[PDB]
Amino acid sequence: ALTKSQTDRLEVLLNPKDEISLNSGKPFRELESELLSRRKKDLQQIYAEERENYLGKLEREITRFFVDRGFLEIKSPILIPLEYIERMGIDNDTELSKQIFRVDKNFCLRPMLAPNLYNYLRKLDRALPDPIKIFEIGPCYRKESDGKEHLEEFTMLGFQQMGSGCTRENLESIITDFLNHLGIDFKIVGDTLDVMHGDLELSSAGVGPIPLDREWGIDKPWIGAGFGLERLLKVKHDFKNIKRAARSESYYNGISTNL
Amino acid sequence: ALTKSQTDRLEVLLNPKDEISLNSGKPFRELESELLSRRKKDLQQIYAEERENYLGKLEREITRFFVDRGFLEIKSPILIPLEYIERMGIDNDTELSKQIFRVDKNFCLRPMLAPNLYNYLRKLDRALPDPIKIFEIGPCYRKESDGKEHLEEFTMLGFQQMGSGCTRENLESIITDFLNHLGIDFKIVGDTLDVMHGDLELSSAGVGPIPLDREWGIDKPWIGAGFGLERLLKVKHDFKNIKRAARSESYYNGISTNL
Ligand SMILES: Nc1ncnc2c1ncn2[C@@H]1O[C@H](COP(=O)(O)OP(=O)(O)NP(=O)(O)O)[C@@H](O)[C@H]1O
Ligand SMILES: Nc1ncnc2c1ncn2[C@@H]1O[C@H](COP(=O)(O)OP(=O)(O)NP(=O)(O)O)[C@@H](O)[C@H]1O
Ligand SMILES: N[C@@H](Cc1cccc2ccccc12)C(=O)O
Ligand SMILES: N[C@@H](Cc1cccc2ccccc12)C(=O)O
Ligand SMILES: [Mg+2]
Ligand SMILES: [Mg+2]
Ligand SMILES: [Mg+2]
Ligand SMILES: [Mg+2]
Repeated sequence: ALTKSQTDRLEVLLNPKDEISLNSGKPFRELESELLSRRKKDLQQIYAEERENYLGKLEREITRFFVDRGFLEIKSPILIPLEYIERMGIDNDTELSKQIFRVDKNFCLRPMLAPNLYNYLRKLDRALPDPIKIFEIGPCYRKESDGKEHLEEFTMLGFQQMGSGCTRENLESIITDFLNHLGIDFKIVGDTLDVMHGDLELSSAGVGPIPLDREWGIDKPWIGAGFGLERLLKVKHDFKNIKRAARSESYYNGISTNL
Repeated sequence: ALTKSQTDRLEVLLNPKDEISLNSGKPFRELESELLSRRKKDLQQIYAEERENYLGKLEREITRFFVDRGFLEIKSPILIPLEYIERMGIDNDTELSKQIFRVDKNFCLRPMLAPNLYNYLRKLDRALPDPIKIFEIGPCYRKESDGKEHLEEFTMLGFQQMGSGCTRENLESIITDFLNHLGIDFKIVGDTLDVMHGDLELSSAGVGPIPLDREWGIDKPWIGAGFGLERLLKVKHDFKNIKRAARSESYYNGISTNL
């Protein structure tokens, strides 16, 4: 019989597509030698044929999608003024207030894209025609309890349209086309709405105006949504734990690097 | 005559390609109205035609280049254990020790890619054939004095080859092909070498083995280099200050967003 520790080790080495039964009575040392061999070949094939990282590749695919549909690609600071958090209505009452990674006296690691997108919408509205369509992909940081669905360092897609066409129907049509294009199953439940894969939250979307808009100098209708890229990789690759999709030293494209 | 403040305002609005003389005796309010109009049209053209961000686009171009030449694309944590810094030989004697953004008791924002690349080289050497070729693009953080060439939040390309072919000639050939492919003028001065554009440092490269390798479990020859992506955009777009190339709310593709 295998120990819990030995099975822990075997499951790090196991890929969702693997047809191997741990429970069959073969010895740990041999099961481990089989899986070690498969995982080295998986890396060898990636290195020989494609060489692209899942997270980077997904970011590039999402980028082409939104560029093609008319959204301006934004890259804004990751390290943001701590006052952007209070101005988002997060002031020691919300769960998120205690999730902030603080950096100096006045800065933090952004936990969300909304502040920077707000600022870009206000600024670009003096220069661009209606409607204004922007999106950003990049790192976000939140302290979390260990979870199968949570990382402290993750990657968020955020997009926002401001002006005409900001209806809930249009927002659902963007979400629907976007996830059908990546091959990710979902249902939309709900102005605020959530995009869910079973009990896993893929995204939270919203329809404005809302009263928070005036703190940021926004007085137009808008629609938007945020998606976590690692949750999407988790679903499309059927990973059991989101840390196989994360920026990490322990996993490459969901294959363990401790061989 | 224009005030220093009025010329400051005019130069934020001025693009390197602009053929405008501030010194000609026309009034601030009119010079500003001309430049405001040009800068809005620049944004309108980007929004109508391409919609890609300079930093993101450069990252994708560098990615294709290195993937095509056989380097595995890495995305590793940005928030790293503070002990990686001491293990890099930075222990309160180097300039870099005081440039570290510390996050908790035990973590920091990475100022460099070398620790994570080291760890990937050691790990992948059990699985991949010789030579091992990897690269990473992503955020790095250093506290800096205000400068025309320094950002506190920048983007670094790092690449490393381990094993056979790790000669200084091969390393120069990668650097040379890489910068000729992006259209960036340089000279290599020097095993440690620097890639310079005038007095601006584009990159620092190195040839191993070096004694530091054994702390990281490396005992093979290697070659590598690090490049700052914003320094490259600065040179190729002839920006005067690197903050036009940075992830920012003040500039989009080097065009001011305060119109
Ligand atoms: N810690 C995290 N790790 C990975 N993805 C995350 C994390 N937090 C949020 N996301 C993703 O970012 C999206 C938008 O953020 P948001 O709706 O504010 O998250 P959330 O409400 O905290 N979801 P959750 O914390 O799981 O109940 C979410 O729908 C997730 O897909
Ligand atoms: N603060 C910064 N802002 C932008 N790019 C940077 C910064 N620091 C380093 N880089 C880039 O990263 C490359 C590799 O890092 P490194 O050689 O350690 O920098 P460095 O020695 O501090 N250069 P410098 O500080 O300007 O004298 C450099 O050659 C630069 O192109
Ligand atoms: N709330 C997340 C996701 C997000 C990004 C941008 C716009 C959003 C609009 C509605 C709901 C979520 C949105 C964030 O602030 O990053
Ligand atoms: N020293 C920088 C640039 C760099 C990255 C990777 C490998 C390197 C090798 C030699 C010199 C610099 C290298 C860093 O640690 O990120
Ligand atoms: Mg949460
Ligand atoms: Mg939510
Ligand atoms: Mg320096
Ligand atoms: Mg240097």
